[PDB]
Amino acid sequence: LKRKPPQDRRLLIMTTTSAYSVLQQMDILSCFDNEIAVPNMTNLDELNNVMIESNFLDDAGRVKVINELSRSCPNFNVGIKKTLTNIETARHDEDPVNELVELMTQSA
Amino acid sequence: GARYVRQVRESDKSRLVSLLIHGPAGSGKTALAAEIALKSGFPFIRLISPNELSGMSESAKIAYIDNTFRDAYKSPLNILVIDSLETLVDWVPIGPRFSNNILQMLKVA
Ligand SMILES: Nc1ncnc2c1ncn2[C@@H]1O[C@H](COP(=O)(O)OP(=O)(O)OP(=O)(O)O)[C@@H](O)[C@H]1O
Repeated sequence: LKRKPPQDRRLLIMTTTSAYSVLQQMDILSCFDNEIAVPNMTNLDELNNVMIESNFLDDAGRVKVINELSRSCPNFNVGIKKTLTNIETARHDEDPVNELVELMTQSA
Repeated sequence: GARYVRQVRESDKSRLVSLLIHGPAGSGKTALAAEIALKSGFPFIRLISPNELSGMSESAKIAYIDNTFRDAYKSPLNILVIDSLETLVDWVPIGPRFSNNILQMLKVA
């Protein structure tokens, strides 16, 4: 990761990770020229945007589930992958808000 | 650096002079060493770097090191640049892990 290409060639490398602390301990963090960060979802309106994009809310469901989780969960932090999986599995049985509420509450 | 180069050039008893160039990471050590070596103006100059040893096995690496050090015992004036000693022995502080063979070879070389 620190070898220049021969002659007049060019190269861009992008490497992902999820164990930043481990990389710090290994003492390998000096091979990188910068560091981007990707955070989780931390708001209800973002969940609403995901819902409208996934065609699940049907408006009334949006209101009911958002209202329920407004007071049913003080802190909310989940990734996009798990949220999409929860939405998809909720679609099958009991499309009503209940199933999604339980899934989201337990996942968070 | 220039003073040390002159001393090795002139003295008739000092037949081996070794230096260490240490500092914080990213401080620019290799550039300075290369500059000194270039401006010295000696007939025989070589460099050993991690890049050259990539992909080989332990025995191949030891063979290469021994060959390079043997090539330098001819001629009456020589210069060698060994780069990034700590990564030539595969150091990692978790174990800690490293290679004893290469380390011992360099220590005796
Ligand atoms: N004395 C110096 N004056 C100006 N630029 C310097 C000097 N020494 C090094 N540089 C610059 O530093 C860059 C190369 O850095 P160099 O590889 O020497 O760093 P290093 O700290 O030895 O590296 P490493 O992080 O691999 O241990 C080049 O851009 C070179 O011009």
